[PDB]
Amino acid sequence: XKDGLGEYTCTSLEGFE
Amino acid sequence: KPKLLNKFDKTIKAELDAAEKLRKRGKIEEAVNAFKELVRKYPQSPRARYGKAQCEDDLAEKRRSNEVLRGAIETYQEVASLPDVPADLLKLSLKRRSDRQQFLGHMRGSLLTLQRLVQLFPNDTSLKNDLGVGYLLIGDNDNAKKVYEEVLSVTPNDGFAKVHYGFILKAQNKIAESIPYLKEGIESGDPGTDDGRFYFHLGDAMQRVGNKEAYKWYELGHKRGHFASVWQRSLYNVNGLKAQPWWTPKETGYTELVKSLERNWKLIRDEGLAVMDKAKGLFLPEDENLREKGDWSQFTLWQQGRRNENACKGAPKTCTLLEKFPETTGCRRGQIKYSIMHPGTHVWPHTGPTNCRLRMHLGLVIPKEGCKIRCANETKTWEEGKVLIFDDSFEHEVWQDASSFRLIFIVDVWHPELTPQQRRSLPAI
Ligand SMILES: O=C(O)CNC(=O)C(=O)O
Ligand SMILES: [Mn+2]
Repeated sequence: XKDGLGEYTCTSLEGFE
Repeated sequence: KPKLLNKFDKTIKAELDAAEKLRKRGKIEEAVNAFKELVRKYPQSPRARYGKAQCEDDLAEKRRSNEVLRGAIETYQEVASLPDVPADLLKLSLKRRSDRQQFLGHMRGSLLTLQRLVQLFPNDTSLKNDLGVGYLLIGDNDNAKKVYEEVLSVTPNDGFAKVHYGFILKAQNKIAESIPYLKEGIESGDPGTDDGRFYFHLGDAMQRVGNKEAYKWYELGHKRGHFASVWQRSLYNVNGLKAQPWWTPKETGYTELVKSLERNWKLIRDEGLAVMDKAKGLFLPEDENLREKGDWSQFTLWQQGRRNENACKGAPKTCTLLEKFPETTGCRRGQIKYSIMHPGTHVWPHTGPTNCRLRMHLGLVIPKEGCKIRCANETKTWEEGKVLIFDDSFEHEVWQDASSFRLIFIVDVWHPELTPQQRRSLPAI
């Protein structure tokens, strides 16, 4: 997330972009 | 070996192998034209359809095209609609569909795919494990939890389901309850359990409860390549960046930003205070389960390099001031936010997601005593009108034991050693 690391994924995937 | 040919396909196995041999040989263009002809001659063929989709898949990788890949994703589904499709071929086609759907960021789509898979193969535990991940990737920890509970009621010693169950538990603040699943799940060595997320949250869970064996797991996580060190436990990292808990303004090279924050600090304060007085609703309670106790809120001007326009209408001169500094407004892995903490607040030792940012704190209202911040092995205090700079990918801890409220301004910057291309390419956090 923002201040910590409590979510499974933080980034978004966009194929090959 | 898998059984991918129904009796109908066995009557054309020769043409099928010829097309597949082209693709396996690497001649993708003419292999696509082969399977396209085969789908043309035999629209009812599941193998011809699957080979078409694999070739489209291979073509997308070659051309690096998402659009081509979305074609393959639709073709993988058509395989499922054709007559008398072998189970192995069906599972293989819908799994690759889901995998490619995730690759493109179509997580809702991958979810529907995984849901259909689970119904077609209710005894396949792996498809349930994959379904749970589908729910996690969307943020639906409730349905995800149910899935892994339904897995462990059948296969209770599956480590993959254990670590994911414990992760969901700690996310829900079930600290003590998550430790065994996370621990046992890592101790199994199952595929998918060697994930830095579980080492991270296992150890942190132990810390909160007092189990001093936590750093034994942090060290292990460092041995397996998850953490750059036992103290710097971020997971979204660019390797090679200078790593130290506390920086000086000169060390960052962002000296004009530091000067501008310190020289205009009263302006930054007053606009923050005005939002507190006339719009407390813009200050949001900390919602990452980082507090042991107390009141902690944050008013965010920038996130992921996006300017929050309504927030900046409440602190307009501060936002204008900051626009001259893309090193922070363009930092798509940090924020710009005011942060207020009231007396009686202890913040758990925690770490940020990424080592690609450095964190400036500008003191705005600092009670004479009671407030301090630890990063790694150094504890410091804030000063009104002064900037501190630490790397929040290192473990850090905060106490507010004062008589009145404490306000700071938090300004994240790109790690100075990051190149301009990395500052434009790294995915946002
Ligand atoms: O804002 C505060 O009082 C505490 N700050 C943090 O934990 C941080 O900036 O990473
Ligand atoms: Mn923090």
